[PDB]
Amino acid sequence: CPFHEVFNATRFASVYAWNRTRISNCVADYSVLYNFAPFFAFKCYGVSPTKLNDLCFTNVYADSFVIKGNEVSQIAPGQTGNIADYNYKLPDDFTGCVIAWNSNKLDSKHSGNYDYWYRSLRKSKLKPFERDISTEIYQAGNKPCKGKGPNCYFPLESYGFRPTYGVGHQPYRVVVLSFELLHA
Amino acid sequence: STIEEQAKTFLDKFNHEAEDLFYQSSLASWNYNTNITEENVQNMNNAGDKWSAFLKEQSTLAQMYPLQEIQNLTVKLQLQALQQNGSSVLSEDKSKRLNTILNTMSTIYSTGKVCNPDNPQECLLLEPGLNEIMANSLDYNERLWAWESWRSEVGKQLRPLYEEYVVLKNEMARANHYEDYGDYWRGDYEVNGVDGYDYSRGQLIEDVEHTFEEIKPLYEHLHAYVRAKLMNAYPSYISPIGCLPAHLLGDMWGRFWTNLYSLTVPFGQKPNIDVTDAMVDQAWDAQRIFKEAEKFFVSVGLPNMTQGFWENSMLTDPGNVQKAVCHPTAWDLGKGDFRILMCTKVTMDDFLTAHHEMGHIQYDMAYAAQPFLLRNGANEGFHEAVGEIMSLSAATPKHLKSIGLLSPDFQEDNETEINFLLKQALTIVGTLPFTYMLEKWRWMVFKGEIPKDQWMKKWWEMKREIVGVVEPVPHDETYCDPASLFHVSNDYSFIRYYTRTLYQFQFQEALCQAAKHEGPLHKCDISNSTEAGQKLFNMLRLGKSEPWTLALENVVGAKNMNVRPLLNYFEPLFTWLKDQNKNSFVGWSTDWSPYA
Ligand SMILES: *[C@@H]1O[C@H](CO)[C@@H](O[C@@H]2O[C@H](CO)[C@@H](O[C@@H]3O[C@H](CO)[C@@H](O)[C@H](O)[C@@H]3O)[C@H](O)[C@H]2NC(C)=O)[C@H](O)[C@H]1NC(C)=O
Ligand SMILES: *[C@@H]1O[C@H](CO)[C@@H](O[C@@H]2O[C@H](CO)[C@@H](O)[C@H](O)[C@H]2NC(C)=O)[C@H](O)[C@H]1NC(C)=O
Ligand SMILES: *[C@@H]1O[C@H](CO)[C@@H](O[C@@H]2O[C@H](CO)[C@@H](O)[C@H](O)[C@H]2NC(C)=O)[C@H](O)[C@H]1NC(C)=O
Ligand SMILES: *[C@@H]1O[C@H](CO)[C@@H](O[C@@H]2O[C@H](CO)[C@@H](O)[C@H](O)[C@H]2NC(C)=O)[C@H](O)[C@H]1NC(C)=O
Ligand SMILES: *[C@@H]1O[C@H](CO)[C@@H](O)[C@H](O)[C@H]1NC(C)=O
Ligand SMILES: *[C@@H]1O[C@H](CO)[C@@H](O)[C@H](O)[C@H]1NC(C)=O
Ligand SMILES: *[C@@H]1O[C@H](CO)[C@@H](O)[C@H](O)[C@H]1NC(C)=O
Ligand SMILES: *[C@@H]1O[C@H](CO)[C@@H](O)[C@H](O)[C@H]1NC(C)=O
Repeated sequence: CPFHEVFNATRFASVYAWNRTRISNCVADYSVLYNFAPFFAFKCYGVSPTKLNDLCFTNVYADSFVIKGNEVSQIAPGQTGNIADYNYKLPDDFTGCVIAWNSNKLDSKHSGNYDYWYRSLRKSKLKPFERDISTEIYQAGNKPCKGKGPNCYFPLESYGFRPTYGVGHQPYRVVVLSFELLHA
Repeated sequence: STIEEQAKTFLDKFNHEAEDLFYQSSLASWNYNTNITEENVQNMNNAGDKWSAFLKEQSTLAQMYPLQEIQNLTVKLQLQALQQNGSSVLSEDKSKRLNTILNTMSTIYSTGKVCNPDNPQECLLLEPGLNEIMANSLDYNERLWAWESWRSEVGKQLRPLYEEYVVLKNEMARANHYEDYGDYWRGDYEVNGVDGYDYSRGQLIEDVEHTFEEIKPLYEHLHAYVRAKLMNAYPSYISPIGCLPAHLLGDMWGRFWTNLYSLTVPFGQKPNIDVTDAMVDQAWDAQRIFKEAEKFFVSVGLPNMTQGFWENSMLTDPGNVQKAVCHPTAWDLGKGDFRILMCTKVTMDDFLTAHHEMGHIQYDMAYAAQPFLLRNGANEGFHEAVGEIMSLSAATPKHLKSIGLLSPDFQEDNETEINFLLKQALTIVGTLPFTYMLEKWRWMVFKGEIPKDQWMKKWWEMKREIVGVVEPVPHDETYCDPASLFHVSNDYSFIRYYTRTLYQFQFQEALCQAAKHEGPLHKCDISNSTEAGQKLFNMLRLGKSEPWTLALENVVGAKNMNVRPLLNYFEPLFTWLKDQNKNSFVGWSTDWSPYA
């Protein structure tokens, strides 16, 4: 299966607008996952990593995004933070694997890479696997909001990635493999 | 959608933007200080201006969230940090004039020079020239010449600027709802809204005075001891009953008595502990010194240094091509990027400095998880107090033997311990009356208790009463002695050094209790002993999120400043000095002066 087009890609999508690619009608091989990078984490919740090649599923989805290292712990069932609540949320009943690796050598620039955006302000919590790519101005105050202003904030913020930041603030590329079973 | 929730949203946005702009400013500053060049000057100034413009805009926006409705102390503290306008409260003309005065004083001090009598071509700068004269020359007249020349040529240029400075700063402080600028400085210690931990600004004055009185019995004996030794150095210039001449104390201002050690050595036939030769013989370099400091911190239970620290720090002198500021500093650039800027040489002093600056970096790391505006010490004196306890522990003979620099069979005795303690007393105790008297003088000047026409008259009386130092020559009101010191000409708070010193010992004693140490406190080594590390860490990680009185209680078991740990540290020295002075007068008269 085409796992290399997800793990080995020029640019990963922003976490506020994560890339969900569907893999179906194929024969998967998960040993290749260990040929792309040393990993920060390779954690499976509903499956055993060493048994991945013995299971059959009707669809597997690969959710591709970039987050901070200190935010890697949020890509898990039951977690909170700006990402678990406003960018990418997993269901509590989750079958899949969360794979994350350090990408400091590819995404950081000395001037700062500001092309990776995340959501910090939202009206309500996201539902599992819900995506929202709206750029409407968030109204924090009671007055009607017309553009940016005193209590009017742009809901997205960019991460400034620079090669000299500490590990917790370097970019990490995360791929979440969700295994779905239906019929056939 | 109440005001508190809007304030929290505002602060979250502030913290994100502030971290990005702060990081850019701190990195540009780093690049300038490690690679000095005009392009980096322009980059430093542009990032600095961007940062200042950001803070001014955010401060203006912060005025829309009154603190009266806010219940959460963390939010209230962050808003207090942003709402104060400072110099922005002044009119445009007064603000430019105040910045002009501050820049003028900095320029006059930094480039001030004096010239040798009858030799206009041979002129000395404060550094290295006059400082070298004041520290190493034993010729009474040369020391007096350097003293008077600095006070006349520089003090008389700064006096009218200090008068205008005091007026403008008091106007600013009053406009910020402070009684005077003295209260502005003392606001750093204010606690308001935490039941049982509150601390008023005025209370700081009272606590300092009480701790000073407790210290007096120790200082009076140290002073008397030094006097006797100086009598031998200057047989015709020092009265057995009077104050010491100010120019004979071993520094330009008498801030420290560390340079008098070579005259006052208790048992001069024995050496002090100096492990420089051991470090040279073992082929040590800057990298090993920092790695050993790292081992010290890891041993106590604190985290390892990051990879970025080892790759980005500048630990050695770059050389003759790339210029750098060789002034040891610990940098926290934000967003996990920690660095030390030092020009490390193989000497015991740099070994201890490495522990001091690592002591600072560990502190910066501990509170990195706090909101941006709270990433500082509990107050101005905690950061250095932590660094100093790290230096203080690293210096003990037990440590040097365990790391392998002091001979395994070296035997400590009481004469060595006394020589060590006197050196420490000259650098730690001899500076406390100076700091107290100087800060007290400025407080009385800003408050308005000392009229301008008596600024120097009162200055010298206080110096004689508190410190025991008398001017060698009279000075009229055209001089400005206090402004001859870096921390007075420039707008800095000097009380940091008195308060910090007491904290240094309060922490060290408590840690020694955690380590189950027995015997004299000055020999205490907190290596290993992970209980002491955890005890300190629990305070270090708090930053400014808690009142300093609680941050202190969490380590030493008290909610205020004390002096007992300091007196216990120097206890055998006090006893020895009392014995040495049995045939000498202890205390001083304020009527005698070299002039009369
Ligand atoms: C804190 O604990 C550490 C151990 O975790 C202590 O370090 C150990 O100190 C002993 C000496 O007391 C070292 O043993 C000696 O090693 C030299 C190596 O050349 C050998 O020639 C001697 O015969 C002896 O075996 C031991 O190696 C050393 N351990 C480590 C891991 O470095 C440390 O001394 C304790 N702190 C203090 C202040 O004592
Ligand atoms: C003050 O506000 C801060 C948030 O700015 C609160 O801290 C949060 O507390 C909850 C408690 O469940 C934690 O889950 C959050 O992770 C904390 N967030 C942060 C950013 O620290 C704090 O508890 C509030 N304090 C009071 C007294 O209301
Ligand atoms: C400096 O800070 C004070 C508060 O500490 C600001 O005070 C308020 O300013 C608004 C205008 O922006 C006035 O309407 C309020 O009456 C002021 N409140 C008080 C307590 O007087 C002040 O504005 C700031 N400085 C400047 C130059 O605006
Ligand atoms: C701190 O970092 C060091 C590397 O700088 C870690 O590795 C140890 O380094 C010492 C250096 O003398 C070696 O002797 C050890 O064998 C190394 N350990 C291992 C497991 O290989 C050290 O473990 C780190 N310590 C902490 C507390 O994080
Ligand atoms: C992945 O992202 C790229 C842009 O980076 C986009 O063109 C592509 O369609 C995305 N793929 C999926 C499956 O959404
Ligand atoms: C990833 O792609 C690069 C080219 O962009 C290639 O050189 C590398 O070998 C690929 N790695 C894997 C594991 O497929
Ligand atoms: C120092 O700054 C100059 C500025 O132009 C730059 O060219 C040079 O590479 C820098 N050197 C170092 C060692 O940072
Ligand atoms: C050190 O101890 C000896 C014990 O006999 C004593 O005579 C000597 O005076 C002591 N010296 C100091 C400096 O305390």
